[PDB]
Amino acid sequence: AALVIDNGSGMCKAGFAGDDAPRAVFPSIKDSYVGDEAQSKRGILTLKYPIEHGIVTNWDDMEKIWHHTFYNELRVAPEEHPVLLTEAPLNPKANREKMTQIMFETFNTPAMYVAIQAVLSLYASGRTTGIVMDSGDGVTHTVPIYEGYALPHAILRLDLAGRDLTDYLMKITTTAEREIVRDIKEKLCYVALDFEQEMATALFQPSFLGMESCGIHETTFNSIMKCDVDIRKDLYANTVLSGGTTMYPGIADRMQKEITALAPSTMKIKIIAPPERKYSVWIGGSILASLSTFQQMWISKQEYDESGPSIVHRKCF
Amino acid sequence: EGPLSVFGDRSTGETIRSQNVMAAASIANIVKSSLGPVGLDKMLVDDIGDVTITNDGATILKLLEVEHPAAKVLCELADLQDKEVGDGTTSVVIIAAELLKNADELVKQKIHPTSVISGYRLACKEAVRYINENLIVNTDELGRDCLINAAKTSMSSKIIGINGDFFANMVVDAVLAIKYTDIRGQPRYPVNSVNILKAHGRSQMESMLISGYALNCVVGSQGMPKRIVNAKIACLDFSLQKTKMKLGVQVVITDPEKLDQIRQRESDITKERIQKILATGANVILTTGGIDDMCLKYFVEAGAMAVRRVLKRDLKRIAKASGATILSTLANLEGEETFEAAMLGQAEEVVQERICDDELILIKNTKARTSASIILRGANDFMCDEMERSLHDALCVVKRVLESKSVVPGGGAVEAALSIYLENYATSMGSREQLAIAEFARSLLVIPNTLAVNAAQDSTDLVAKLRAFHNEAQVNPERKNLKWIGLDLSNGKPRDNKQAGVFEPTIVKVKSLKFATEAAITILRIDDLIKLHPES
Amino acid sequence: DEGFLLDKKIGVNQPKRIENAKILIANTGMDTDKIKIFGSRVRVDSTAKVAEIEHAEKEKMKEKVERILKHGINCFINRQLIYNYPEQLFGAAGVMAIEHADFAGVE
Ligand SMILES: Nc1ncnc2c1ncn2[C@@H]1O[C@H](COP(=O)(O)OP(=O)(O)O)[C@@H](O)[C@H]1O
Ligand SMILES: [Mg+2]
Repeated sequence: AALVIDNGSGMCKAGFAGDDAPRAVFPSIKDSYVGDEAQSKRGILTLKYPIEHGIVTNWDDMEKIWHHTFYNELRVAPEEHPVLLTEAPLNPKANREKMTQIMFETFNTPAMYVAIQAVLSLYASGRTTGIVMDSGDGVTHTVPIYEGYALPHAILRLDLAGRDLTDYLMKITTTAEREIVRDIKEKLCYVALDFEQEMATALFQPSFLGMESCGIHETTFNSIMKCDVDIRKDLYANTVLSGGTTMYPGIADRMQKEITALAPSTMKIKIIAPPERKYSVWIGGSILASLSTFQQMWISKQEYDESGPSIVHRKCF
Repeated sequence: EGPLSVFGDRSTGETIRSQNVMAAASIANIVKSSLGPVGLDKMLVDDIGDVTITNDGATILKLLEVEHPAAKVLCELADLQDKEVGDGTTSVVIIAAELLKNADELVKQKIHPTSVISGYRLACKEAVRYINENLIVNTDELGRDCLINAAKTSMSSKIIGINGDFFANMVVDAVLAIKYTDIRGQPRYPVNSVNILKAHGRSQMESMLISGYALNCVVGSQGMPKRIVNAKIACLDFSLQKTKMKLGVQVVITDPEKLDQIRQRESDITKERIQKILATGANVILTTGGIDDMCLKYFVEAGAMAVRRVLKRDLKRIAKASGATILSTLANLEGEETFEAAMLGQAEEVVQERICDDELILIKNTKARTSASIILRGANDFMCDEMERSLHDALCVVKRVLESKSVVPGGGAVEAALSIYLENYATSMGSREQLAIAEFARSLLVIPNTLAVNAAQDSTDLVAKLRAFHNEAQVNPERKNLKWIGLDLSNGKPRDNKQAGVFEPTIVKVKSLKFATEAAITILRIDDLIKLHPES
Repeated sequence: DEGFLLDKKIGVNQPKRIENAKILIANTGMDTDKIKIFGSRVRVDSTAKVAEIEHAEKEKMKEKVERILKHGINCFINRQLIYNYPEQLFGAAGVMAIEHADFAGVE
């Protein structure tokens, strides 16, 4: 089979291909028996999670985690199973070379592949083309995808995530009380089609927060407009949202309306954002690792030995 | 419904009383088959294939998924008996259920529940008094074999029954090892300080009593030694890792020439701490925190044994047992950082021992106190867990025998004597409370009845013989030696259980009666039930 | 009521009865009262200086309480909270410090 380790700036969410749920959610997942079956895990339990804002800070930590998400929470061997790792969109090449050196050299994995988290999210929803708006805890990303691959040239990156969202709400300071504001953020926070008619009975606009770059709907629109005019229909009509940040307000229709406004009066835009399987990236990875085109895309161990960081970078510089 | 309009169901009168009694009876019938030397164990499958074999009534009622409140009450009763005594968790449930049954029979006869409750309370008080005055044996008159007999009685009905002949010795030794005296010079036997480890493999007879301590831990590096003889032990409650500045401290370089030295301290700081420890002579270093590889190398080069992620309770016990001092910091009252050799503990040996493809640590012959560990050895994890539970029951029993030096006979002797005495005593108390006390007496007989039933013998004949013997004892002052008679379930015949060695701590029966009586009273006061529909 | 009633609390170590009461009604901070300069941050190279600055904060609060007491009062009512240190100071001074009255309460 193929181990599908979904880092997803969350937990490890590792398992096997074919499983509808991961089997190794390490971060925040016996005793009185004999052996080292708690101490070895007791060490990892208090180890800081390397990925911050969707980027790996401490690699030794991450490697120790993976090693403990292979030998302890899966009780398997990576020397015979291909691995599908996940990376955040627009992830530096250096991080890719590091993780590929870890897998092929340390864990001696026969073959591996690194997929974009938004692409796997789109896969778990069953589609292969569309523009994914991924807004988590630290970053916001718009990933246009056509034929199942994240077009590396139309990835617009703005920053208005859970933190930036709860910020203005705090404005309306202490950790516990800004987390009361964040509890309200976690709970119902219905998106407003029009803030006028929503405040009458009491990210889209940078000025609201205090930024001066662009809204998320503007971001999606321009990411669609930096693609093929023929696939434009598919991008506009298959916009898939993901991320607990964007889920909390449940923003579908405000986006839809202002994106329709921006787009020509031709393409009909439909946004599918009701899943919330809480393992979308994992299921997308499992689907990919189950396919045979994954064997096609395999960066093999021999390929790695022959090319190195160049094979991880897929040439084409 | 109807006039009330409450959004829920309502049971009222004989209906809800019958329901409560049915629930309690259900819970008691779950566990009735696990009572006495002839009781049998139960499997419990947790809807996922997780299996649990057990004879412990508290365990059984904990694993069950109960919805009725009158049954949750009996589950909590078994839990409370397990917390406060450690044995009697099945008998207490059976007795509470039988008291409920007979008391509901009385309430059907239209004896007011207040009167039944008064009679039950009176009968409980007088049964406690009669036990404390007539049915107790002092363990001083018997010596040490009394403890062994109490342990064997508690271990009978468990998977360490026939081997009790030997397990009791271990149990007794273990409690005697963990004996410690406090202020007022009263001896205290704090079980749960005996460590119990499980390791499938060799037979039960190969289970081990370690005079010292056993740790479910191993050395941190394979280059470290795995045996040390004159063990000087350092118990640390902090981690030995590369030093990280705390939250309110930042490193900001404006002269690159300083960066190197700063990085160097991040490790040299920890090095210095370890050197101080090793400077005192410490050959064994246990820590509740972690130990980086950098530090493990210092321990390796020193010829020391370092252990990380040890448990706080294991550490407290090793410290108390060896003479060491748990340090959360290397910091003294002089504003400096040092480690004194007086903070060390000692032990005649520390080893990394192999046990069925799994290693542990053995600290043997600690000074400043004796400690005790027990490695249970069976055929698989299910048996080992049942052995752990059985041994916990036995240890609690021996502890109770040693704290209060009174025991009572077993085999239904206490229940038979109380049945006789209370059926004679009810004649003086009122007219309806008389019926309540007689029913309390008759209810007490459910224990020998159940023992005989489980033995597959004539319960009626056996319990009648028992009551005859005990009546002879209570009406003929020359025959009080008959009080000690109870059931022999291997032959179906009464027997002098004080001479046979069937002893139970007085506190067991006393607390069983008190808790069962309160539970029955609590359930017997309900005459209505409003079950609301869920808010959703 | 011939007088007035307030559904608020008195401090811990502070009096419970006051005759011929002179009252200071206030809308001050008295709750970790920070200088309204928001870019202000304590940036030092020694925990000793952090402790000195903490002591200075406490001395600022103490001087505030002393300015209050210079009014010659026995009762102090604040619209905002009153934290543990000013509560202790008012208690040591023998002043009844009623806290968390509202805009309506103080009006
Ligand atoms: N060897 C024995 N002979 C006769 N009676 C026994 C013997 N061992 C235990 N009993 C009786 O069985 C009853 C229940 O024992 P057991 O089921 O082991 O404990 P529990 O009731 O706590 O589960 C006790 O009240 C005791 O009187
Ligand atoms: Mg028992």
